[PDB]
Amino acid sequence: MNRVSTVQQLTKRFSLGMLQGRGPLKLFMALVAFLRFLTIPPTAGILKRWGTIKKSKAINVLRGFRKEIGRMLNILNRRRR
Amino acid sequence: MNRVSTVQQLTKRFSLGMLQGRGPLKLFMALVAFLRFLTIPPTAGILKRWGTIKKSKAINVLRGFRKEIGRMLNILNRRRR
Amino acid sequence: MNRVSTVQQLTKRFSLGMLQGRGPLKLFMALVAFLRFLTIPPTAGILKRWGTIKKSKAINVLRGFRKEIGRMLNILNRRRR
Amino acid sequence: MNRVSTVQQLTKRFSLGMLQGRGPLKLFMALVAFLRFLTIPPTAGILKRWGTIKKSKAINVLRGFRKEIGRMLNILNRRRR
Ligand SMILES: Nc1c(C(=O)Nc2nnc(-c3ccccc3)s2)sc2nc3c(cc12)CCCCC3
Ligand SMILES: Nc1c(C(=O)Nc2nnc(-c3ccccc3)s2)sc2nc3c(cc12)CCCCC3
Repeated sequence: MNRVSTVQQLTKRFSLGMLQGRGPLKLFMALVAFLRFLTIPPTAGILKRWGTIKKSKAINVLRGFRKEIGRMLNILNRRRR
Repeated sequence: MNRVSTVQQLTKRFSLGMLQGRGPLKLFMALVAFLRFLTIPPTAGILKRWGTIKKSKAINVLRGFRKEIGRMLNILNRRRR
Repeated sequence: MNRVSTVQQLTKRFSLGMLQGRGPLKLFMALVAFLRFLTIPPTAGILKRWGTIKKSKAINVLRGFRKEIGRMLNILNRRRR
Repeated sequence: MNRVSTVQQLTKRFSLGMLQGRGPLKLFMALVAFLRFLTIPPTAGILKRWGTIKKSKAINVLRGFRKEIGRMLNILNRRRR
């Protein structure tokens, strides 16, 4: 039903608060990964929350991210030869 | 100081055009990974660039991101809780 | 109760859609006035809606804006001598 | 073409810092007028700049804005509906 977002829909979803480390743990961890991929320093709010996340839950989320990059690599590899 | 970004600095860097698939390949790929991590549908402009991506360069970028997820697991491994 | 906004509160209120000419008539007219004050060209969406607004209602809103600039001038004049 | 702005162009021009009271006096005064038109409370940074404004320059800017409201009334006067 909803396979494509509009730019307006994404701006509605990605509020300024997430840049201060607000939001669901999965959103926060995805944003930290995004900044680290780009070597962009975190905000004070992101660094504060980075210190308080639960080790085991954060590790579980990151294993999921590692798998998802694997899925993306499978799509691109299966596209060329 | 370049250990922390201001929210102002991040809003400046992450211009609206990146939601239409504009920018350096590393920025584009980091955004695509971020959206896939969160199961957020891409925009038409993101999907068009995904479809026409230089596959070898994109694979190299994603391999680097996967190494960075490993580095994030290694940071969290050191914690007691 | 609410005499001051946070930056986050204002970003919540001022969605991307208003730059496309979406929103209450008063919001739209305030934005058109803001752009005209700065001699910034409108977007296609703003120019589209500018053509469809009701003359008498739009004029009423603008008379209110004219009065409000008068109130602001009264505050600044009463501050110096 | 400089008869229309893109939404992208406007997001570029209207940086987050202006919500903290940063920018050219004309930009600051246009934003203060816009918020007052809509009865939206200012931020602490906007209020601080309002309190310390160069009153003569600010009055000159607002007189120009009031002339522009007149020009907008003159445009709408010409319409049949
Ligand atoms: N530019 C963005 C956004 C954006 O510009 N949102 C805006 N919302 N309102 C805006 C605005 C700006 C000026 C006037 C009126 C409204 S811009 S949201 C967003 N989310 C992401 C990105 C960018 C933006 C890319 C970085 C990865 C996180 C996801
Ligand atoms: N920058 C603004 C806004 C803004 O940056 N909103 C954002 N919302 N989400 C953003 C974002 C950006 C990147 C990543 C995640 C979230 S920026 S809203 C807004 N509203 C006004 C102005 C600016 C902004 C000034 C012009 C007069 C209209 C009122």
